[PDB]
Amino acid sequence: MDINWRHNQSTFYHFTSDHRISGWKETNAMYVALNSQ
Amino acid sequence: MIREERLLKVLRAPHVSEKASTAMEKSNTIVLKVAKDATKAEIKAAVQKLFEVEVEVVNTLVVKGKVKRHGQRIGRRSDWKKAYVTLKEGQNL
Amino acid sequence: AVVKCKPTSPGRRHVVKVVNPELHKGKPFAPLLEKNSKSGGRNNNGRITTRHIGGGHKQAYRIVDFKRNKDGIPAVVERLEYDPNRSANIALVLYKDGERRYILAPKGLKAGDQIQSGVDAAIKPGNTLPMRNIPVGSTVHNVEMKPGKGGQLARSAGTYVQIVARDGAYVTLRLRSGEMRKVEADCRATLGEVGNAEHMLRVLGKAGAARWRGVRPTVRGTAMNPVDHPHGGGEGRNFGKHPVTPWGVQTKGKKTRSNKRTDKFIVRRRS
Amino acid sequence: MKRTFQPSVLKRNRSHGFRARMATKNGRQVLARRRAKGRARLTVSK
RNA sequence: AGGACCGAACCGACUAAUGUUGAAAAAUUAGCGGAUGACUUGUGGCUGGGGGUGAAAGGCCAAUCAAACCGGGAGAUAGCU
RNA sequence: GCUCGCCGGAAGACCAAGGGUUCCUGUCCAACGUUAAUCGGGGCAGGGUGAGUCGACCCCUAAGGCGAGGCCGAAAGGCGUAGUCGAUGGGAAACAGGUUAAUAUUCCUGUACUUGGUGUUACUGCGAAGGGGGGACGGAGAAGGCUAUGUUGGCCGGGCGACGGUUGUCCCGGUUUAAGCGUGUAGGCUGGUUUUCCAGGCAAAUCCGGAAAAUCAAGGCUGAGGCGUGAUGACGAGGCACUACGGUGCUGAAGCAACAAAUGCCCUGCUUCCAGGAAAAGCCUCUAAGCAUCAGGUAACAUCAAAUCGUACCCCAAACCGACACAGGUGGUCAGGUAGAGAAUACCAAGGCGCUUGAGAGAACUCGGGUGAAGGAACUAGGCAAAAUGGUGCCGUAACUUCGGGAGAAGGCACGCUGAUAUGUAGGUGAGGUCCCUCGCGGAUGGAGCUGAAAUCAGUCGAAGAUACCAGCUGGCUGCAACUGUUUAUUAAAAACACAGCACUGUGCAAACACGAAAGUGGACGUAUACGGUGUGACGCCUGCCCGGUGCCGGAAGGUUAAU
Repeated sequence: MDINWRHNQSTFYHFTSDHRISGWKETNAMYVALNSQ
Repeated sequence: MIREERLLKVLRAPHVSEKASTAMEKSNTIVLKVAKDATKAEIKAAVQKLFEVEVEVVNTLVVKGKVKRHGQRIGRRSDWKKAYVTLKEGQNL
Repeated sequence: AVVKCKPTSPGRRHVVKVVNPELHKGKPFAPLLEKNSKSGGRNNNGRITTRHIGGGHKQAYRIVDFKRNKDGIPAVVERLEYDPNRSANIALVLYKDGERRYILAPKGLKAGDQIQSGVDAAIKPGNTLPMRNIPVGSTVHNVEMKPGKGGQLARSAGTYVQIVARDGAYVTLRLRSGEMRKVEADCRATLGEVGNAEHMLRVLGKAGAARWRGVRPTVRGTAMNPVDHPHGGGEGRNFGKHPVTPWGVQTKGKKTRSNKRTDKFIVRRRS
Repeated sequence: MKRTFQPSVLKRNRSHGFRARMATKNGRQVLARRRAKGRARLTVSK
C-alpha cells in the first residue's frame, strides 16, 4: 500500500497538458487568460 | 540398450492420489514420479527391469511448480514429471 | 484504341483507357518470370531516398531479352503480352531451336512474325543488328551504348532513335530527348520503333489510379512550415522566394549535369 | 482505449532480450552496467 | 461496371446532453460520416533525435514533441524570487 | 427450490495473443471484496494438465536480420557474396462414442490412417548443393450442383388434462450416427497414341521445349455430394432395481420421407477486368560424375519406431492492456426459431446472467424520459435541442446539366383479416408407374405428394392495417472547394492537404536526385511516352502588358581578380 501510494502520488509530476490545471484538474483558465489579453 | 546406472536414477516415487488409484484399479496404469529429464523409453525400460513387469506404453506429463509463500517470502516449488505407465494384462505392481 | 469511359460515377468521368485486343488474356510464360519485391522508395539504410513511392499492385518481373544474343537463328513471335514493369508491351517469341524469350514489342509486330538477330539479318522491324550495318536515317530502338551490354536507349513506349551519321567507328544518334549522341557503331540496335504509342493518351481519371501504380501523394512545398521545406510559412499563401528543391537547390532552370567523363560523346545537348 | 503496452513475448525478446543485448557493443555495455549495479535480472527473458 | 447508391459488422468522429475531486488522464447516451476501396485488420519486419515519418497539423515518434526518453558534463548559469 | 426480469451475430460456446495455477476439492474469515459474508479469482493444504495423427519443435521459404571471405571506414564500425536464420505463408497422418470434482481428437471402447528403419521374397538400371514439371497462388461478378442446418408429414413413446371444451384436421418428446474404405456422379480442364529428327534447358538426358509425319477419335487428369460399408455396433425418449437421495447400475421403442436452404463445399473452378496478381522445399520426373552379376530402385509381407516440449483455467474479460474486481481497448472461429431483404430490429431456444451496499420516503433542484389547452420560431448568436419524415408496389416528377444525372425531386394512391377465382393459383421440386437402351449415380413420358408468391372480386373489424421495434424532413437563392478521400491521437474536419489534369524545369544512364566520412543502396532490374523537383489544381471559355530589380540560362571581348 505504501509503495502504491508513493508511485500514485508520483503520477502527474512530469505532465504536459495545458488546458488542465496540474495535468488533470479541469477549469476555464483558457477563457480567463484569453479574455484578459 | 540403456545402461543400468542411468536406469536406476529415472524412477523417483510412486504417485499416490485418487486419479492414480482409479488408474490402477480400473485401467492397469501405475502412476509414478520420474526424473525430470527422463524419456519414455527410459521409463518403460526402468519399469521393465526394476519392477520386472511388462509395460504396454508410457504417457508422460510435466507438472509445474506452485508459487507458495512463507510469511512474506514467496517461492516457486519445482517442476516434476509424472508418468502414466500402462502395464499389460499380467501384472501386480 | 483509346476509349473515353462514360461518366457514370465521377472518377469515371475523365478516364481514358488504352485497350488492346491483341494482348494475351491469360497467364504469362512462367520460367521467364521472377519475384520483384517493392521497396517503398527506401534504400539499404531504411530511409526514404526517392519520395512519393509506395503501395500499388503486386508485380512479377519478366526477364526481357535486351541483349538479343541468339544470332542467325530465326524466331517467330508467339504472342504479345502486358508487362507491368514497362510502358511498352512485350512479345513472347519462340526461336527455331525451342527457346522462348520476351522481347520489347516494336510497332508493327503481331503474332506469327519472323524476327532475327545478328549481322546478316534482313532490315525490317524487329531485327536486332549492329549499327554499322543499319542504314543512316533509320528509326531504331533498344539501342546499346556499349557493345555487348544490352539495350538502354529508346525502350519506353512509342519511342525511337534516329541514326543520323556513321563517321568512322561511331554513329551519331538523335535521341528522343532531342540530343545528338555518339555511340560506338558495334552496338546492336533493334529496327523499328517500340510499340505502344497510344500509352501517352491515357488519362487516369482519379486519384486512386495513381495510387495503384504506386505513386503516393505529393505535398507541395509552399503548404508546409519553414522547418520542412524552404517554401514554408506565411500567413496565407505567401511565396516570395526563388523556387527550390526541398534541399535548397534551384528548380526552374538550374542545370544539374556534371559528368565530364561522357561529355566526349555528347555532340549537342537537347533543346 | 488502446494503451501503449500491447504485449508480445516474441517482440519483448527479439527487442530487449539477452541474445539481442549480446549482439552488439552497446548492449554488452548495458549488461555490464546491470551486472555491475548488481541486478537480479539482467535482461527481460522470462 | 463503379475511389457507384441505401444500410449492419468494421473503420471513423459531425452535433447535443451528461461527465468534468469522471465509470473513463478523452468516455457514455441519442442522433452522425465511410462502408469493394486512395478501405479495414492480424502477425512479423524496417526507418531514430536536428534525425525519422508526415494526403502538412509543427502532426506523430510509448498518456512526453518549435526538437523524445535515460544517464552523464552538472552543484550549468540565475545582476532574479 | 419455485416464480420474476435481462442477453441470445451475445451478456452463449471454442481458441490465438497475453496471463500464469486464477482450474478442482477440503478447510479459515484477520486483511483483500467500495456493505455483511457462512461466500470468493482472498488465506492454507491437497489434487489436477496423459498425443505417431492437435499445436510447437522439424523440412522450406517472404519481408527482413546476421554474415566466412570481401569491399569500405580515425577506432568503435558500415555494407554485403557464399551461406545461415526468419512465419504471419508452403510440407505426412484420427474419427465416433464413453468417462473425471478437475484432462481429453491425448484416457477407455470400436474402427482407422501416415511416415521412416530393419528383414525376407519377386522383378530390376540406380545415382545429384544439376535440368524440366509441379507446388504456384489477383479484383469483381454470375449461376449451377450440393451439404450443414431447419420446417412439415410419417413412425415410435407418453398425455387426455386445476376453468368452458379437448379420442382428434388434438398435445408433449424423440426420430442421431463420424473418420476410414469401395463406387464413381453434377461439374471443370485437356485431343490422345506411335515413330523419326534438333543451333534450346551452362554438360548429359529416354524428361521439358521444338519440327516433321502416321493413325485413332477417344483417352486422361480433377471433382463436391449421394450411395454401400463402418454399424446385427454405438447412441437413443423413457422405464426397471437399489438408492451414503447426490444419483448409481440394468434395460431401451422408432430411428424415415418430402420440402426449404447457406455467407460453407465443388471452386486454387467459370466469366470478365485492368491495377496484371509471393518464394523455396516436400512431390513427380531426366540424367552427369560414379556403381554396374554389388550398391540402390519398385512391389508384397513381417517387424520395430514415431522422440521432446505445450495441453489446467480466463480469453470482448473480475484472470490480457487500462494504478482498481475500472461503463474503455482486444484478432479468429460456431451462428437455432418466429416475423424480416437481412449478421438490422423485436421476442425467444441452447446456454449464461440479475451488473458485491441495502431499507424507506415520494420536498426543492439536477439528470434520463412521457404527455400537453390556444399559439406555432414569437426562442435564439443560430430552429441548438426536440418534434416531424421514414416501408413496398404503382402513378408521377421541374429548372439546370458534363446528357450520367438532378431524382427517392416534388406530390399522391394502395396495404389488416376472411372467402372465392383455386377443397391453395402461377411458379419451384418431383415419387410410384410406363418406354428405351451404348443398362445405370441413365435419359424420355407421367404427374402423386410437398412447397408456394402475387393479383382481382366479395365481405368484415377497428379511431387507426407500412399499426410495435425498425425506418429519408422537403423545397428555393447563394459563397467556397470540382468530385471519393486526408488532417490538428486529447477544444479546429474545414474553404486547409490530397487529387486527376495542366505547365515550367532538371535528367542520355555509372541519369538528375536522395541516404551514406566511404563502400554501397534507393531512383529502377526503369531509359526521355521515363524519372526527379516546383507551382497550379476536374471540366468550359481563357491566361493580357513589363526583363529596370532579384534569380536562372547563355556569351566571351575588355576591366578587376586567389593559390603559384
